[PDB]
Amino acid sequence: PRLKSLTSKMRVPRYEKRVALNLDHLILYTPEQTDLSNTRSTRKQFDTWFEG
Amino acid sequence: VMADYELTEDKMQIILNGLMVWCIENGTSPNINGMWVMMDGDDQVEFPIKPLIDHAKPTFRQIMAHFSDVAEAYIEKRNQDRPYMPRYGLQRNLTDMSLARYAFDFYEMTSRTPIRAREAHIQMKAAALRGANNNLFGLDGNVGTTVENTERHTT
Amino acid sequence: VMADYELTEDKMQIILNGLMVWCIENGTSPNINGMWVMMDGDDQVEFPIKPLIDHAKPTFRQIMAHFSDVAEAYIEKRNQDRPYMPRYGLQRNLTDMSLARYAFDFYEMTSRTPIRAREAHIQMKAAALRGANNNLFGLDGNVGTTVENTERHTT
Amino acid sequence: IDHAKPTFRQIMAHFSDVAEAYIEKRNQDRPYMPRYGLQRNLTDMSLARYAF
Amino acid sequence: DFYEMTSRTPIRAREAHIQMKAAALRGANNNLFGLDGNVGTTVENTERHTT
RNA sequence: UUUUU
RNA sequence: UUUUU
RNA sequence: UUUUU
RNA sequence: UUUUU
RNA sequence: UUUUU
Repeated sequence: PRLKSLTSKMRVPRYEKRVALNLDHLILYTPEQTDLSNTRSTRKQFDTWFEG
Repeated sequence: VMADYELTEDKMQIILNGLMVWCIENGTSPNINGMWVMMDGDDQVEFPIKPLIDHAKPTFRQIMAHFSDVAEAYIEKRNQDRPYMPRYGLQRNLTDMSLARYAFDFYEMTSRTPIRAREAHIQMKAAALRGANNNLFGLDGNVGTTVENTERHTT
Repeated sequence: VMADYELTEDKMQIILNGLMVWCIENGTSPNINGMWVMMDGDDQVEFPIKPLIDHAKPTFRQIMAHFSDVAEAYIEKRNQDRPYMPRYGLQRNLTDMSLARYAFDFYEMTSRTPIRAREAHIQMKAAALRGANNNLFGLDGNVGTTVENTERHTT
Repeated sequence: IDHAKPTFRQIMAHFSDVAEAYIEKRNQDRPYMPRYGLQRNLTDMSLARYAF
Repeated sequence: DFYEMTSRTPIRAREAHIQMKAAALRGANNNLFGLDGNVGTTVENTERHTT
């Protein structure tokens, strides 16, 4: 006996009724936390400084 | 949005699933600029902001109040693996690693929920506010420092 | 739960039989996080927590008060083999190896029961409490440190 | 609202016991609590009776 | 500094373990919060300087 | 029944 | 009645 | 549950 | 009496 | 109700 975390009967928004929006294939998405923030800048900027 | 980005697809499922995350890790206000981005492996394909904001009649929190339990289970998993904590408490100095569950910018209280964490939610809510006022009005447009003269020049 | 974990089976029999044990060896309160797990041989297939708690109208003790005598006979057997004692007394310093019978977090007294152990049950109950108060309220939401001005700025 | 001479509370003061029994039932089924305390941090699930 | 009590262990030493545990603590509090980041001792003025 | 250094 | 991690 | 330098 | 979003 | 970058 085993199972998964995410579910489908959960209370979730619905455009129309049958639709479930937060598609439950997102099991694999956990990049670095700080890497996503705004407090760190972007890779493009980091490049253009390094080139200028 | 469907008019904007021209998908003809339910890939917007995946997109909005992305928007969950940048919505989480940072603040929620009209006062936003820049961009946001998620990843695909090691790539960083970016994405813009504004029309997801200028095209809702009430505010942004008042729409994202749905997406509550999905990210809840998200953080449950990826915290169970590793000691994640989000941003919003690290600026406000939470203490317990357990209580990551409700270090959001947004949430809707319900009658299925514990007693303890409510205290931190509300205290850290209001005390995280200060100074900014209702302060209704800016200033008006009709700004004539003088009145028209209504005369004539002649020699 | 049947809506949650989607079994279409009375395997939940076996599951709840599992929940007995982690329910036993550790505390009972809404203030819980993490996970729990039981085993199958040498494996440690884990399992989550919350929706078994957010979906009962009175509390968790007020539902688990049934499962009394099953674990009772359980500990009778596996103590008869070996000197088991549970956790809850080892934090509270029981003395008698015999009196493992009622070192639970929870129980319902009945009119078929001895005299002696009642004393330890109730004393170790209340004295194991201290300090935590009824302390009803937290704090309120309407927090405007000032009043709206209701004026205008002009040059 | 624009068509009552005293206020809105001063008219709805009738409808007291109907919703009272309402919440008694649908709380007896399940742990409902209303909004008005959840903003004000009630404690007892029993005392939903008067969180109006 | 650390140990896990078990049901194979004596009676006597438990006393010293727990007494010397808690009494070796003192003073330090749960004392949850530090202080917050949004620290503007004033509000923006939102005006203009001119001659 | 425990408690005998 | 609640409050036992 | 945390808090033992 | 009003004033509880 | 709004106001949490």
